[PDB]
Amino acid sequence: GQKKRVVDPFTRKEWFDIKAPSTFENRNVGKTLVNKSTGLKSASDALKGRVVEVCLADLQGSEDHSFRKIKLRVDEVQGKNLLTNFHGMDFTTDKLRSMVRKWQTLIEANVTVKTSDDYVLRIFAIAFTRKQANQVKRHSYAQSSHIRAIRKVISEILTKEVQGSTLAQLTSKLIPEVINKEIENATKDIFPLQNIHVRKVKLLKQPKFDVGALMALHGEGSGEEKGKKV
Amino acid sequence: SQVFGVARIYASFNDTFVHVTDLSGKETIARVTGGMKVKADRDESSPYAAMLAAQDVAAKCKEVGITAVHVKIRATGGTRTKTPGPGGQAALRALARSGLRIGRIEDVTPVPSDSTRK
RNA sequence: AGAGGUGAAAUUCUUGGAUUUAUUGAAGACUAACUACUGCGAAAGCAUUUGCCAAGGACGUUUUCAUUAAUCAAGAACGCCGACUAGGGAUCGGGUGGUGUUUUUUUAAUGACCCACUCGGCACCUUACGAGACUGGGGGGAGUAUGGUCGCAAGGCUGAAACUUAAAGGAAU
Repeated sequence: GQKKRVVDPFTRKEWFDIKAPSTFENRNVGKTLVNKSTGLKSASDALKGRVVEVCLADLQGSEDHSFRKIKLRVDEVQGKNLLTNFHGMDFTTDKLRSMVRKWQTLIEANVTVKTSDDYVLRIFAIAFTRKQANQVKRHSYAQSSHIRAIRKVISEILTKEVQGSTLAQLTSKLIPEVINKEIENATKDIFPLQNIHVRKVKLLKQPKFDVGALMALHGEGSGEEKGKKV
Repeated sequence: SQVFGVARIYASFNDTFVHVTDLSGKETIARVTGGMKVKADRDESSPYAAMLAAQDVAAKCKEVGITAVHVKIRATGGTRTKTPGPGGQAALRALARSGLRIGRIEDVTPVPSDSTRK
């Protein structure tokens, strides 16, 4: 039949940029389109649900976070800025495919923990059984009771690292990979365990908004702006 | 100085998709597939078709104001081939050749993780 | 403004927006890589976590009973050989000893690896020595001939025969 004639949809598009929370280094991550702020769907509520997936290397300046992408959820719009909060964390698939080798065991755990806020998080963990230096047998398997005990102490100490953190404290805790060092130190009594990682953090429920808490995560701001000159 | 979109190249067999969206993925800038550039209905996956689709993708991205793209290259995945078709590398090469800067190439095909075969 | 799909196509979906992208929900399965000539189970079989319920095996034992035993027709549950010698490397479970490194400390006990020995397994690579005596069936392999028996098969332009017969077609041209 008859279809449609085009009218260019980039004349009604508005550019915002995304300010990341201050639990990171350099916080301008990029820009985002949205339709122009008309009545009946204003743009500031056409936003506020969008998550962006950025790289932690791009958020932290280094390159040892070249894996480990994270998600930032848009919460509050002010003055052509999208202030975001932490929404999750995930490895790239190539990292854990680069970690998995045969002739070892992968012990993976996960716990659903509610923080010192009322965010509830499903937080994961992977760990691979190392072989010691001077080990001549090619296997280095765990005896599955060592797996249950390792997974037990993984669950206990990382649910101790949450509940004893807020979201900002947990994010600043898992940027420099130090919960992995806690797992390694707490587990070398059982098995050697190379390259423990957290690998995945999911938000499940989020409490309320608390604009004051978000603006204290970012920085202040209030405007009296221009005035019309007639 | 760069403005970054993402590339979202989905290169199956029988077709390729070069679909730049914004950094979130909610707003699209010039989805043009392979079978809409030149269609003999079997050359949709061809490197020529992927080069044409990525070239007018990069035309509209330079029109809107995007200078660089983060490349997310996926295959059909699922309970199926998991290997990108002949159009993925061609679409990536044409996106780089046509002015856009490339960053962060990553492979986001859906590994099915215990699938639904039998 | 096409998407599937194919060697190409097509049925199919699609401007009442398909395919692609993002957020979220629901459903039914399934347990990827780790995954092995590894493990467990009487066999068929068994791979996410945690807990409960009973079970089982090997080992350890200066515990206990005291021949309680082995094989299978019937019946029940589930569904190059043997009576035979030594070894060798690797691996799984247990145990003993050694005495180094990872571990570590006055919270409980508890590892991992290396080495030797030993018991029991799944296999593998070899050795030495022994009579080891869902039922129904014609008779080797490769061919060859056929004055036998049972079949199937040729002719010859169709129309078109009682009719030297139309139209049209075929063939060669």
